Parts: sequence; C-alpha cells; structure tokens
Amino acid sequence: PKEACPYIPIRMVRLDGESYGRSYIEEYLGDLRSLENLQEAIVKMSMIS
Amino acid sequence: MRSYDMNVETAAELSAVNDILASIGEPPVSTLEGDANADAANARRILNKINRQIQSRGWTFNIEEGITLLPDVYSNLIVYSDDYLSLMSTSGQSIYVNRGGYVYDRTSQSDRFDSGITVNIIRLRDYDEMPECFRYWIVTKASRQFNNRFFGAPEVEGVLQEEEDEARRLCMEYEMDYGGYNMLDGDAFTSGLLTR
Amino acid sequence: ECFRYWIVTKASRQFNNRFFGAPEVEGVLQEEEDEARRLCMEYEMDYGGYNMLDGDAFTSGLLTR
Repeated sequence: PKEACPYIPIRMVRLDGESYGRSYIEEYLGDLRSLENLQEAIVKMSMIS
Repeated sequence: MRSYDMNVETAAELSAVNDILASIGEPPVSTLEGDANADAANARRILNKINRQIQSRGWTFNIEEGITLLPDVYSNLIVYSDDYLSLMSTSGQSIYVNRGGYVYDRTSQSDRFDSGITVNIIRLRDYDEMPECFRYWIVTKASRQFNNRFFGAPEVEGVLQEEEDEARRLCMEYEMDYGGYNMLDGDAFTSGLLTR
Repeated sequence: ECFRYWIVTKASRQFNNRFFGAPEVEGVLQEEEDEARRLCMEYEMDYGGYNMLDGDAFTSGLLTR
C-alpha cells in the first residue's frame, strides 16, 4: 500500500522538489571548515615550537 | 656579459649618461660615440653595472614565471647565458645551476634535457625597457656610485644618498602598485583557507 | 648575478683597503658590500625555498596524523 511500504526513505532536512534530504551537518559545514583551518594551524604551530 | 657600448645609443641612454655626468658637474655630451671622453665612458660602464644590479633584484614586472627554456635537440644542452640575472624554479627549492655556461640539474647531476624546462627567470633588459621610476633609480644609484669612485665629493655623496633612498622608495611604490598583492585571496595559502 | 656583484663589491673594497687606502672610499664600499650581501641573502632564500613545516627534517614527521 501507498501508506504501508516496508521500505522507508527518511530525509533529515527536506527541500521542496528534492528526492533526497539535506544533512544537518551541511548547514554548519562552513564553520567546521573554518574551525578545521584554525585548528590545523594551531597544532602545526605547536609542532614548530 | 652583454656589451653596453656596442649598440646605437638611445635617447634615454643618452639622457641617463648625461644625468650621471651632471652628478659631478660634467657638462652633457651630444653622443655616446667615442670622443675619448673618459668621464662619459666611465659613466656608461657604471650605468650598465647599476642597470644589471637593480634588475637582478627581482620585481613583478621583470620576473618571468613559467618560462620554458628549450634545449638543443642534438646536444640536449640549455644555455645558461650571462644575461640570465636570476634563474629559479617555479616552486619550492630550485634545482638548476650554471655549470660551464649551460643549465645543470644539481639534484640529478645532469646537464642533458630531452625537453624544455620551466623556470622563474630574470632576463636582462635594456635600460630603455625599464619603467620610468626604475630608470630614475638606476640613474640616481649610478650617479651616486660615479661620484664616489671618480670625484668623491662628500657633499654630493650625502645628497645622492638621500636621492637614492627616495628613488628606491618610489620604485617600491611602483612594485606594490604593479603587483596588486592580496594576503586574503591573492595568497597561495590563505585563499584556500577562505573557502566555506 | 647577485653573487657576482657581491664578489666584485667585496673585491673592490679589499682592493681599496690594500692598494688605494682612501678612507672615504672605504665607507662607501662598506655600504655597498652590506647591500650586496643583503641581495645575495635574498637570493639564497628564494633559491632555497625552505619550509619549517613540511620541508623541515624533523617537523615534517611531527605533522603526520
């Protein structure tokens, strides 16, 4: 049945007209990349020191 | 080493030599052709010397990046001319030296190349090909060295010392304006760090 | 070319001290050698391309995760 299909596709963040959902992490992936850049530089500075 | 005195004089080279002659108070000459003028001949030699020295320092306008130097197909030799004021690698540590007037790969210990090499090169240019500010600095530095060597006037030494510093300053202003360097998006490392 | 200028400048300074002896020439050529050595020091770094993070003999090992 249309309402009782055992195969359930779940979308975390659903956008209109999209077959798949967006992840929650990708909304903050920009800050994660920027923090990644800072954290790499901070650790690598300590390795020079 | 390129002969400075074996080609036809340009108007700018005539102007430069007379400016150098003026530094010690020599009257201008009409031509750079041989008139047994020791002062003018000395000035041209110092003009050529300073022209090679300032160009070899390296600037955005005269540093050629990504230049291919082609080898001879039958000898596999790339000539290292004396007009190559600086020859570097495009990135990292440089590997090419001068050995017998030909390019030598010091890491591979070979002077034989099957194909052209890509190098960051400074090639000697005519004083006529210099930017106006750089021409002024070359003349100012040549005039200062000319007075030091052939007149030695201590009052002239002090003023030309200040003139060269001002002349070099304005060449640094030209190089920054020409370069248009950015530490955010024109930076090799930081521009990658700016991507979100 | 920068090294040739430094060699010539230093040779001129030593020549004046040994075979001319004029002290005002000494101060001039002392200034020129200092500048000539500076430009050769710039050439050494540009040619060297030295890096303390990954080009370093010891720190490069410390950067492995």
